[PDB]
Amino acid sequence: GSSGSSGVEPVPDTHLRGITCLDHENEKVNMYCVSDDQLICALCKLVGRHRDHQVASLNDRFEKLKQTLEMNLTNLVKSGPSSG
Ligand SMILES: [Zn+2]
Ligand SMILES: [Zn+2]
Repeated sequence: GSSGSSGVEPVPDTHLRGITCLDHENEKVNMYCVSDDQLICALCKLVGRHRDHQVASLNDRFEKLKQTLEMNLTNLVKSGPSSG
C-alpha cells in the first residue's frame, strides 16, 4: 500500500472583474430565470432549484454543445492541534 497526507489552501481573493452566481461563486451567470426573475447560471438550471424552470438563454450561438461527466475528486480534512 501507500500513505499520503495534505492540507488545503485558502481561496484566492477574487477581483471585481467578473460577476459570478450567488449560489455558485464559480459559474458566470449565463442565463436568466423568468418566473423567478433572477439571473442564474448553468448549474442553477442543471440541478439548481431551477430544474424545470423557464429560462431565456442569453448566448444566441450555443456554446456548450456536448456534455459529459467529469471525474470526481476525493480528499480529506480534519482540524488538529495548534499553538501561538
Ligand atoms: Zn448558479
Ligand atoms: Zn427559476
